[PDB]
Amino acid sequence: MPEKVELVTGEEDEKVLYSQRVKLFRFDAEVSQWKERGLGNLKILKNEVNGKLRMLMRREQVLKVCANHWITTTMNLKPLSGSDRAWMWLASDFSDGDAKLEQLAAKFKTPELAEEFKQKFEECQRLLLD
Amino acid sequence: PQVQFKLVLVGDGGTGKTTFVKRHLTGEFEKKYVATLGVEVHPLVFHTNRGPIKFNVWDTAGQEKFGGLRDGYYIQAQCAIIMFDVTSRVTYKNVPNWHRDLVRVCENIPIVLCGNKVDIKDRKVKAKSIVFHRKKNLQYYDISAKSNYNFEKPFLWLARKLIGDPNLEFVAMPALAPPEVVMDPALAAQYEHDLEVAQTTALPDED
Ligand SMILES: Nc1nc2c(ncn2[C@@H]2O[C@H](COP(=O)(O)OP(=O)(O)NP(=O)(O)O)[C@@H](O)[C@H]2O)c(=O)[nH]1
Ligand SMILES: [Mg+2]
Repeated sequence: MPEKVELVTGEEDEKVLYSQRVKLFRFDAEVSQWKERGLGNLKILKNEVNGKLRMLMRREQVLKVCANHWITTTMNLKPLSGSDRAWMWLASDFSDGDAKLEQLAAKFKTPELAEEFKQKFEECQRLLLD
Repeated sequence: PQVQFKLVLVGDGGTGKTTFVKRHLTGEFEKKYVATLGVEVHPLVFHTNRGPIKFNVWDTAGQEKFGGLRDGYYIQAQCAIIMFDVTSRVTYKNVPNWHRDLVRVCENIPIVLCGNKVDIKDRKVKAKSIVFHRKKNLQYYDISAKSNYNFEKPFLWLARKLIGDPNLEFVAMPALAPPEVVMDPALAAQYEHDLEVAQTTALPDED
């Protein structure tokens, strides 16, 4: 049988600045529908060696990546008309190991938690201007 | 030198086979019933403490209009999932036929039995009625593609049987650093306009 392998997370050099359970969606423009992308912890990670910031999220049970993209100053968290606890934004995502331009949205448990994320996300964006 | 396994996914039409596969692939939940025509092979990779394993899932058409020689799609199979719907007694009544057809072609392959749609309260196939797995020594699971209840267990169990390690674990997928290429502001603005409808399109979870 295959031998046991080193467990590699890709986060060994990183520090969690934020982690909150959310439901992630991805807009399918072909059919003009939001599609569930996963359920799990959406994290803001800071790489302690080079200082880079990224979004990272894995799906629960299957444990597969559903969000993996650098935070940029260009990203603009926007509300959705149908929710009081969700934001949408555009990102070049690397979940599947290939860069993909994706229209994403995340729904939080409460509006307070969504506001908390937006404040933390935009604090990070401002630090990038420095 | 990838560790692959052919997996045949069978069951009466409407039991949720394709919805189950799509859920695993993209995380989506398709609400529409578009009957599968023919056979569609989908690779599904899981990360284990012994490395990644790939299930080439053969999603089949449950309807008997497509059953003239369905045996041929079971050749070289290494495992299988039989799926039925707990809100439709007929789907469970036909499980023995699905199991019979499989073993006739593939003999001793690991096979998991899945009662899908357990999220619905009006369960027409009761838990005490489900006995066929005891009879044949199969692994059974209540699953829900809609609630994700136990929806990874069939693959975890099959992975342990096929690899021969009852302590196999599914582990976090490695998340490598994205490339330096990101959306330039102009392209980002171009897509904010093209995809503006997304801002006024309801989330499906709002249900
Ligand atoms: N409540 C609920 N509905 C489900 C679940 N899984 C599937 N469905 C619904 O069941 C319907 C049939 O699903 P589908 O995946 O097409 O079934 P199939 O087993 O592939 N059909 P066929 O063999 O003809 O191709 C869909 O309309 C889907 O929304 C589940 O876990 N819960
Ligand atoms: Mg189908």
